[PDB]
Amino acid sequence: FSNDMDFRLFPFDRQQFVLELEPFSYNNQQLRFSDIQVYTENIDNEEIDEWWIRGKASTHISDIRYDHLQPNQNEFSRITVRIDAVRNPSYYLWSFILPLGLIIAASWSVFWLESFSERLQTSFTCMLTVVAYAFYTSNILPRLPYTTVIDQMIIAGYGSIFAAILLIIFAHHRQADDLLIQRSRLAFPLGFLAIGSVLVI
Amino acid sequence: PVDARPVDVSVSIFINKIYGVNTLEQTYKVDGYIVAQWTGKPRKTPGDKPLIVENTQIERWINNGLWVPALEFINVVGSPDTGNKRLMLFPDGRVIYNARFLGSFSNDMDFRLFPFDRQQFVLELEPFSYNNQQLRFSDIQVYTENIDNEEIDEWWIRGKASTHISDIRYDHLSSVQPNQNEFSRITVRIDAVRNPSYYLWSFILPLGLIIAASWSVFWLESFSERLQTSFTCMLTVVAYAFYTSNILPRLPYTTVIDQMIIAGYGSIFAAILLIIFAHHRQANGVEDDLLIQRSRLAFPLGFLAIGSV
Amino acid sequence: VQLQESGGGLVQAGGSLRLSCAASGRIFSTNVMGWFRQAPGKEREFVATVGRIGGSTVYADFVKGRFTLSRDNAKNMVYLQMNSLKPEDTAVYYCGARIGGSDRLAPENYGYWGQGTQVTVS
Amino acid sequence: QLQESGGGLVQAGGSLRLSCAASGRIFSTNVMGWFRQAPGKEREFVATVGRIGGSTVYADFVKGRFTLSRDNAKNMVYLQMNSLKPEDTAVYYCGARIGGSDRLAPENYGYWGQGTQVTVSS
Amino acid sequence: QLQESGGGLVQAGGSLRLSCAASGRIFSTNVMGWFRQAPGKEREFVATVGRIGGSTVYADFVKGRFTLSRDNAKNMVYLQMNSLKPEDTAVYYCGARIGGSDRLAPENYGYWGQGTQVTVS
Amino acid sequence: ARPVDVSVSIFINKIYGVNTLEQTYKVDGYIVAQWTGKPRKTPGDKPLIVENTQIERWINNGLWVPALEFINVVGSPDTGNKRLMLFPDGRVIYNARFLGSF
Ligand SMILES: CCCCCCCCCCCCO[C@@H]1O[C@H](CO)[C@@H](O[C@H]2O[C@H](CO)[C@@H](O)[C@H](O)[C@H]2O)[C@H](O)[C@H]1O
Repeated sequence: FSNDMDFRLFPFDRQQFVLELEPFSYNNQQLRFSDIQVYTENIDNEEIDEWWIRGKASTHISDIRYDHLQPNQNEFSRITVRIDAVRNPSYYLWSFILPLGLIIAASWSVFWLESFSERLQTSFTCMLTVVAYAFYTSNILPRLPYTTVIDQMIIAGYGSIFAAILLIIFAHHRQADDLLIQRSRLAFPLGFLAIGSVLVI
Repeated sequence: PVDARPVDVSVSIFINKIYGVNTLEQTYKVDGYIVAQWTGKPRKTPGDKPLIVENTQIERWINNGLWVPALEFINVVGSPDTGNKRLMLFPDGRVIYNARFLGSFSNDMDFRLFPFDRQQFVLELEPFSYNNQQLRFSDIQVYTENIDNEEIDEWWIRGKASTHISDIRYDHLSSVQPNQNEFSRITVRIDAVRNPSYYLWSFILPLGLIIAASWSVFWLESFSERLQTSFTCMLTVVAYAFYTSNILPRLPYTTVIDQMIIAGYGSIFAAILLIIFAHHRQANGVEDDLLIQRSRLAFPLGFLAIGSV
Repeated sequence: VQLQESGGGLVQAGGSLRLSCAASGRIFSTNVMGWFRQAPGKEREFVATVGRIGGSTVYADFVKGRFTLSRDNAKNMVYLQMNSLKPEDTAVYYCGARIGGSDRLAPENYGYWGQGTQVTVS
Repeated sequence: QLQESGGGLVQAGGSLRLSCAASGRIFSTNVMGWFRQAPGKEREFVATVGRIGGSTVYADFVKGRFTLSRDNAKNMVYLQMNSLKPEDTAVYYCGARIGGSDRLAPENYGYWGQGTQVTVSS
Repeated sequence: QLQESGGGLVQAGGSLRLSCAASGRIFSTNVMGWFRQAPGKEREFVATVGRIGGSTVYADFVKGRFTLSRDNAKNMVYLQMNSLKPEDTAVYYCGARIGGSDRLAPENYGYWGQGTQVTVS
Repeated sequence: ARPVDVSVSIFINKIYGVNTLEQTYKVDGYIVAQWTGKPRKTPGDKPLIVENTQIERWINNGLWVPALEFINVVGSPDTGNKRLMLFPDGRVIYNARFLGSF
């Protein structure tokens, strides 16, 4: 069954699974739905299930009027069922988001190295570590035509490491002093989290 | 001794969704309904009201002499999945055929501008056995989905559905009676543009940061540092190439993203050459061409120059 | 996005009205707009909105072919031609915009409600 | 570059044989298609080769009167027109398919020639 | 922890209402089921809820004589037993399903209660 | 009694879906088979078209429609519409759409 599904807030997305039923040949002058009842599965423990069903099943009985079709014969009776569900973010928080945070955070440690050469070279290994991680994620997470929450973190990582590379070069090649601005070990994680906050609007 | 005019068939096609694009096979799935309406032989019906004949009961009416011509999808790949089907038989001879279908359709698709490509999804309809002297299409109406917000959509529809009615003349029909080798054809076209948001923010942007960062090797102080770091840059593009391949669609040609990957390889490789050249150019041992090593601006500009073409 | 309803008023049983909802702001189309109503004490209930497929329109079970939804995408408006009114139809008719989800009949999937237009049948 | 010819004035029911000469970078003649445009009206499709070998696509108004032939060696295509009518009076162009997937859509054709005038009088 | 009650002595043909109080991490009473064990015999299934809404699974000897209900408010289940016969004499236990893929399998139940004796003459 | 001469035409719309490991590929097209059978009566003594499910009815009554097998097809091909044109003089033209893995 198809429906309008929005996965942008993945892995914290909620979905409405819908069933729509209608007579194929008989309009509501010949066949009309009088009532609809829905019975679902009895759940023991939801921690093992991919989705969590929040609330009872909603139902509707409406009329669909078709322009392309005697008078009052262009209207069909329709049943609609809706099952509201919420994804289980557990797996994605521990195996995907958390390791990605330690990676981004770990990349902030380049400011604690005591040499331009060491700061700029280790940054490349950090960049390589985010790319290696983007493959691991894409190989498991679902395909979509838009970015998710995890995709934005990955982009944030790319931006952090790239920004740090520009700061490492500027500090060292602007003067001949350098080590003092490299004492931005606190200023960088805050600017990232600062931007990281305005991204959540 | 006077011939009978052709049977006119009015057609309405309802398109629910177009999805499941297979880039290599140049196919796509289409779910919808097809309605065909013509006037046949007058007949008796219960209470002289329109009669509804559904699914397998249709074949019982065919066996007893009801005429239901086969309409074939010219560009459907394989037998389409037919759901419910219906005949509405009127006393005056009118017949309305309504059926649900899901099929894989083929088309000419060019993805070289990916992810900024534009496609034309088509359905071609034609009677399987009756020529345009026996059966012709008189008109074709197309209806499509009412889109709320296309932001979450893989494809962005542009314009209303286009339609054509035309005659297909075949040169290899055994018998050769005058004007008996042409068939009526319906063509419907849906125009769409790919939503490139996901590919811009997750593929093109990081690749630009990776290639740009590779230009920082010219800011390292020792030749040994510039060379060994380039190999980390080379390894970073290879890593990205694998991440690309595993997600992008398979194609027999390079896309925009594929050319950026190639451009990063060349740049990094060209830098390895420039690094080695400057350090051995003077062929004396003190090769310290800092002037060319000061191409931290000229190398990105040389890159941007070659890419503009 | 801002919506403003209009066209209400008083009418006797069997009369007629034509409600109008003007959309102002960032809207992709009028397909996303739907009519609702709420009588005193009763929940806000769905009335009508466009269907998923072209040429189709979704109507509440109580419409019974009396109301008809129409739109002027140019003027960015939707109209609700109400005929054969009855006392039970008295309510405040709001105008919502589908904010997502796949339940056109669900008010929870609508927002940017207007101030509402009062309709009363005697 | 495309160049048409064969046009001319003719009485109702007469014939013409339009010719299109291709010069440059065209793989074969399968790409060329005949169009026409009358004063005021938009340019419309007339004929071109079909997808599968042996088939040819004609506009609904042709009604078997016109025939498309080709000479892949000389890189030319001919439109043998018969039983001409006043309604066939227009400028007949010769275009080359670029891409897309709609042999009948002028939007997917380019490299139009100057055209050739066809006039049918009574 | 689970605790049974409601057992006792009843005449052949009489009724009893067993009760099972549930305490602890139990989101719903669906996981609970009834069992019985006579001296010398193995613990045999009696009743638990069905997978799909509205269904309940009963042992083949029940034959419509027993009825499992639940009071999610008090977080409890009840086994209403009617038309009791001497064959039903046993200790009736209350268990909680702790995973597995077999509602009728004692192996998939833990947190058993002390049991409550049912005796029919 | 001489053998029946069958003239065959094959239209190939598409060749795609190569499977390298299994050494297979997909082909979509039509197969036309013409041959002359026994003379027969038809409505108005004109060429008669029989489509799909009605073909079987004719075989039961005596019509000879021999099965032509794709030697190198993998599994049953997906046969779409199929057709018989029956002439009073005995000519038969069998036409059918097919998609198969070869
Ligand atoms: C300062 C150092 C900077 C280094 C810069 C290096 C930049 C390298 C850019 C790589 C570009 C690759 O671009 C490549 O273009 C060629 C030639 O058009 C295309 O080539 C292909 O298409 C063309 C048509 O255009 C066909 O005629 C040709 O037979 C086929 O090979 C490739 O499909 C594409 O991949």
